[PDB]
Parts: sequence; C-alpha cells; structure tokens
Amino acid sequence: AISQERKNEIIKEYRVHETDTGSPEVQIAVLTAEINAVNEHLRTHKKDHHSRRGLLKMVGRRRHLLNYLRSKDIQRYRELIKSLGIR
Amino acid sequence: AIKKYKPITNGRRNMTSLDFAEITKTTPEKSLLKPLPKKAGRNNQGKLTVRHHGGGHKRQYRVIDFKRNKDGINAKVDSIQYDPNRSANIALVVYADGEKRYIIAPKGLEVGQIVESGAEADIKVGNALPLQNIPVGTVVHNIELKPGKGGQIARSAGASAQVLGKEGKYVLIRLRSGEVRMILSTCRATIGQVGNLQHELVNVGKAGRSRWKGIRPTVRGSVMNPNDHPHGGGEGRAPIGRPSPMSPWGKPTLGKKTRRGKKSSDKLIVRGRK
Amino acid sequence: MRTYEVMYIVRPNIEEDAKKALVERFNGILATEGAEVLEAKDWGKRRLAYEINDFKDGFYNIVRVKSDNNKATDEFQRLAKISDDIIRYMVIRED
Amino acid sequence: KVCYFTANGITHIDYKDTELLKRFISERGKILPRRVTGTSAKYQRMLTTAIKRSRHMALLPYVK
Amino acid sequence: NIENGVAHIRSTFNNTIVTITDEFGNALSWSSAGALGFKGSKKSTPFAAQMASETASKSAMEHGLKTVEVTVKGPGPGRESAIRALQSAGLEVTAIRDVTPVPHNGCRPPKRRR
RNA sequence: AACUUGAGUGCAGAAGAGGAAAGUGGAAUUCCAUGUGUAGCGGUGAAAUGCGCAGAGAUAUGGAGGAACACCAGUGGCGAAGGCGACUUUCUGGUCUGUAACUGACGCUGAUGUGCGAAAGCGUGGGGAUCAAACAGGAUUAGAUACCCUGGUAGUCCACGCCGUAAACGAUGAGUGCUAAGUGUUAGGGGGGCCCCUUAGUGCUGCAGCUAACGCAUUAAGCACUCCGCCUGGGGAGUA
Repeated sequence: AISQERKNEIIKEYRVHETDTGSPEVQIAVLTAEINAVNEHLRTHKKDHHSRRGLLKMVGRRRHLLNYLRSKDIQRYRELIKSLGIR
Repeated sequence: AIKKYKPITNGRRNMTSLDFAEITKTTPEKSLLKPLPKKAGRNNQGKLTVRHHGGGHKRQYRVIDFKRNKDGINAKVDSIQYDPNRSANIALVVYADGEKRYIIAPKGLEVGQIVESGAEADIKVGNALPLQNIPVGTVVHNIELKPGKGGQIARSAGASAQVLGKEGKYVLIRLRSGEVRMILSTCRATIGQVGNLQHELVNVGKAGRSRWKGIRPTVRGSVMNPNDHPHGGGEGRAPIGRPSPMSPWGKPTLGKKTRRGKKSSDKLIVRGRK
Repeated sequence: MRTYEVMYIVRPNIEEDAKKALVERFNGILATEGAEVLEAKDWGKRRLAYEINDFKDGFYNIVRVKSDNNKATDEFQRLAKISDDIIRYMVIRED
Repeated sequence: KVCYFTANGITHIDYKDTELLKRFISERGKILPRRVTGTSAKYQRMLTTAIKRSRHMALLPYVK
Repeated sequence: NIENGVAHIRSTFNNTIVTITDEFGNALSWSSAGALGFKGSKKSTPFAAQMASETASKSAMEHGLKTVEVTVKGPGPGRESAIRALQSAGLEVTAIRDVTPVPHNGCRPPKRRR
C-alpha cells in the first residue's frame, strides 16, 4: 500500500511522544491512509475480492483500536476523530 | 449508457433511451448548418418510390468532414454534440489557426484531445491518415473507397474495419459485415471505432416514438388483397401459399441474391458475408 | 526509483543509415517523462533461436532506464508495436 | 549433488547469460529436472524464470 | 531427381502410411498398409509395414532416389520394420528423426474409452 | 494505579501458480488457399456408418480464428475456503524469520447480519478452434432410447449481472497451553562443504494416552479451559 517514506510522515504527525510507533493514534492514522489506498485501488479493480478481504481486516483493526481509545480517554478520541476525518 | 424507464404507463413499460452523457453542448453552430427539407419517399415526379417514410421532427443538416484533408494543421475537440441525422455523435474541432468543422465522434475521443490529418500522423484515435501508412491490425472507421471522395465505409454507431494485409496498390480490409475486401491505398481512413456503441441496445416502446424518426406503419403482406400483393387474399388467415415468400413487386424475397453480376468490384471482394 | 532493462531486436535487413535513425529515436522515448537512461548498449547481429517473421538473425540493443513514472516504458512498447523494424521487445523491472 | 548456484555463490541468475543457461536445457531446450541437475529448489525457480525469459527473447530455443 | 528424397512414415495402431517425397515436400509416391489388400488387424502389423515401405520404395527408384530421410510420425507397432524395409531395398537411410507432434497443451484431448 | 509474555505497531530481512488489469510469445488442433500426389482414409474384438475418387488421406508453404499454457513439476509453494501453473509491466492482499525501538490486555469466540463461494444452469451482448450433454445414425444383444464407432447442438471462452449449491472431505469448528521419540522436505536465524541448535509450514513411522474397532498420536481423534453450530431409532421425507 503506502510507501515507507509515506508511512513515516503519518508516524511523525500523530506520534504521542518521540520514538513512539505503537500508540493507538499512529496505528489508527496509518491504517486510515492504508484503508483509503486500497479503497482507491478497488474503484478500478472492483472484483479484487482477495484484496478487499484484507481491507476488511484493516477496518476491523482500526475499529477495535478506536473502541479502545474511547474507553481509555475521550479527549484523545475526539482529537483523533476530527483530524483524520473518521466519522 | 442506457436508462430503463419505470413502468408508469403501459405504453411506456419496456421503454429505454440514451442517457446522452457523452454529449457536452446541446446546441448547434449557425455557420456549419444547412437546411434538410424531408422528402418522405417521393421522387422527381412526386410518386412514392420507397415506402414507410413520412412526417417527423424537423432536422438541420450538420456538414461533416468525411474527407479529412486538412493535412498538417492540428485541431482541438471543443464539444462532442448530438446528431439527429446519424447514429453516432459528432465532435466540433477547431483547427490550430482558426477554422472549425465537424467530424464523426470516435469511441473515446475526449474534449481537449488533439487530432491530426495527414500522412505523417500518429496512430491514435481520431487522426486521419492514408491506408498506405496505417499499420496492419488497426481498427479504422470512415474508410474511403475512392481517392479524395470521402469516407463511406464504416460510419454508423459501432462501425470498425480492420486493416488485415497488403497486395500492391490495394490494402485488405475486413468490413463490419464479415466481408474481406480491397480498397486503394491512396484512400483515407480514421483510427478507432465510431461512438454511441449503445445505440443498438435502445428500446423504442411507444408506437409514436417510432413515429417520430420518420417511420410510418408497414402492413404485412399477408393481409392485403390479391390485387395488392402476392400473399394477399384468402378467406381467413392463410399461410404463404406459394413455393417461396414473395415481395410486393413480384420478386422472390427469402434468399434470392439481388447483386448485379458483371460489376467492376468483383475482382476486389475476397470472401463475403451478407 | 524503479529500474528497467529494455531489450529489443531490430530486423537484420534494415538499412545501416536507418539503423541509427531508429535506435536514436527509440532510446529517445526511453528518456522522456523523468527517464534518465543510464546504459545503451549494442549486442550485434546474433542468430535467433527460431524464425521471427521469417527472419533468422537480428540486431540486439539493450537499454537500461530508471524513472518513477513508468510511462516512458509504456510509450516505448506502444511505438515498438507499431514500428516494423523492431520485431521483439521485453521490459524487465530490475531490483 | 551440488547446486552450482550455492557453491559458486550466484545469487542472481541472468536471462542474458545464455551460456550459463544452456547447461540446463538438454537437447530440446527442455528444462532439466532439478534431480538431474542437483540445483536446489530455490534456484530451480529463478533459473526457470530466466530460461523462459530467454526463450521469449529468442536467446534459447523453445524446441530443438 | 538424383537423391535427397525424404520419406514420411505414419505408424499408428492402424495401417502405416509410407510416402516418399523430394527434399522440398513434393510427393513422388506413397503406399499404406491398407493399399496392399491388408484387412484390419493385418494393417497394423510389422509384416504389413514391411511391404508397405518397400512398395513405395520401388516406385521411388524410378525417379532415381539414392537418399532418404525417415521422418516417422506416430506411435505405431509398424515403425522399425518399416525402416528396415527401406534399407533392404537399398535407399541409404541417413537420419531417423521422430516428429510425433507434442502439444504444449492448448487442446482438449478426445475422451478416452470405457 | 503498575507490568510486559498475549495482541498489535516500529526496524532489518525471506519466499510464494495469492488477487485484479493490460500487453507479448512458442508448440499444437481445426479450417481455408495453392504445389506435389493416387485409391484409399478412418475405426473395431470384428464391423459398418462416415469421409474420397467432383482428388480425399499424406506431404510442403502460407493465411484466419479460438482455446490452453509441454519441459520446469515435487506427499513443492500460496490462499479463509472455493481455488491459483507460458512470460512482462502496473496496482494490490496475506504469511514467515530476526530484533526488542513503542502501547500496556487494546484478546478469543461469535446468534442475527454482511460478503466470498468448484462445476453445471439462466439473462443480455460478443466469440466459437477443441471436446462435447442432448440428436442422428452404424454396430453388440434375445431386446440396447447404454457402454464401442462415426458426426453433432447448447455448453465449454469473454464482459457484465443472477444462481449460492458439491464426497464444497482431514467425512475431523475456532482460540489457548501441556504431554516420548525417530527421520525427511519447504522458507529463514545463530553458532562450531559438514555438524549442532532453533522458528514457522508440510510429510511418513511411532510412545504414553484415547477408541467399538479401524485407527489417532506435538499438523490428536490425548490431557485441560472459553465460545459457537449441530444430534436424539429407520421409513414416510428433505415430502407437505
């Protein structure tokens, strides 16, 4: 999907502290770019059912990470939901 | 694409029309329009010669360049427009230094694409160039038959011939019917298939919609009287009581080959279909 | 970023003056749209393993290109198909 | 027996190297089974790819 | 001619068609096992192939044939007897190539019997 | 409130017929046009229908078109399953190894739901080489609406939709941990071509243990815990 250099700017943007890659703000943000990339791919290759299956797993992972973030603190959930455009 | 009307009326159940989405300007040009007064099957004497032709919506003729001969000067596609006198669409083109003229719209010609007539032209959709310079295997429309006359062969929605090979002064071309033939090399074509590929899938529905293109009802011959048609007469409905189905004027109609023999095109048709 | 090696075969009966006219122009598209051709080698008239359009021999040219656009190599194949001099071509992504 | 791709250290079989490939094409251009040539499974795959690329570019015969 | 006339032999589980043509593919003569009066289960026999080959081989000598290339096409029992039926007539067999077509797939083989 | 082993992310690597789109090839089949060519070809257990003498089969050259990709090729690989083998390019999914840089339980299962789902089948529009359900014959039989032979239509191919079934099987739900070994193969890692150790797959023997038996056995059908689906004699009947 997204290139390694592309991924890093997403990491730098939403990192909580420096040297942070596993927080549920960068993981969610990275998946959002990855999800949109596969969504754009499937606009052309509509019957890529095997690729679409991996998209549904990414959506589930982000959904579970968003549920965890909301259950931890609502403030960070609200900031992350508006910056990324997630409804 | 095709839009399927909802069955709000019976006379409109299975109707379908063209979505007219490829069209971009819905109005003509005052200087490339000349008058077309409907003739309705009538001749120089005033007698019905061809039948099933009559009243219909007025139409202005749009002068088309079937002989794409502006060689060297480039042209921009300004608007793909609707034509009432043909199945395919037309595209206004503006030449690189002021003149503008209509052509036939290829399949995926887009607004703002560039097209070139000539002989040094590339092989891209829309550009016209002689059949000596068109590679073997290319889909061509608007093929001339005579040097300088104008495209004649392959001009209706979804018409495409394939340049299949060479001889000497003639190129081999498989026309849409399935016929392989030869056309002089100094004659021009245009790269690509003609658009409105969905023109053949439309359903008319209304009797009146068929009676808007200038069609008039056609009566089956098996109900005219013996003095009107060979299949006419009989007390009741009758089968065709002759060895062969016949035509109004007395000439076999289910199989008889009506192509004049001893024609000067016979040496040029390789295999034939239809 | 992406590196391509393009090998194409020219028919063995081409006029010598036209050979440099074709090789020049066809390495010309391979340098367009961000392409920065590195190598452009000639392999000479070698024997083909099988007849290609009733030809037993042919000129081999190998051109290595590098560009993150990929349209230079697609433009090559579009014109290589049209041209009657090139009888076989192949584009390999080298990594 | 020894692979010749692990023994000599070749980590990239090139389809332009026709001479190296002609050792695995037998008498027809037929790809020789790896049991006969003793190359490993990892190199039988990239050698098959190189051979098929050479055949298309007429550097190796399909049949002989 | 003088020499170099290839002979094509079609050995199947039925008769063996033997044809002798020039080097450029122009038939001179031909003789199958079925043209010699052989009935079925006689047609695909080494004995029938023996006469099948030499019967066309004699017709070749009238055009003056001194060299034959044996191109065998088919997995039939009457193959080897056919080749030795050419040397026994003195045709100086040079090459023995098998040309039985091998598809690289690309066709559905007819269903087998049951 | 705290923690990393679970689960994920980061970094360094690995292999792969995983999927979609567009191109490029070689062999072969069929048909067509010619040159040569002469009385058969083809098929069976034997036949014959059948194709030929209006020149068939064969052979040589050329052309048209469709479909599938020999050799590589394997208890090989990938995928959740169905399935995926010519080559190239573009998008794109998943998995494994090592490290320990980050979060600190964010996990499992999962009714309803929502998607995918072999072949065959249907609609629309194309395409149609090969093989062919059905159909025609020719045989065998006492009869043969069958196996054998000769042809032959839909279909088999493509693009969209629909269908949603298979002995769709490892006839074995998913997750987690423990419990003798021996010997392979695939993809990595670390040490001293060889040896040792190790991770994840895939195989064959084989302990304890389980089973009615067959057999399974670290890829359980053993020992445990969580969750879902399913069964309660055979017909009637997967029928109302």
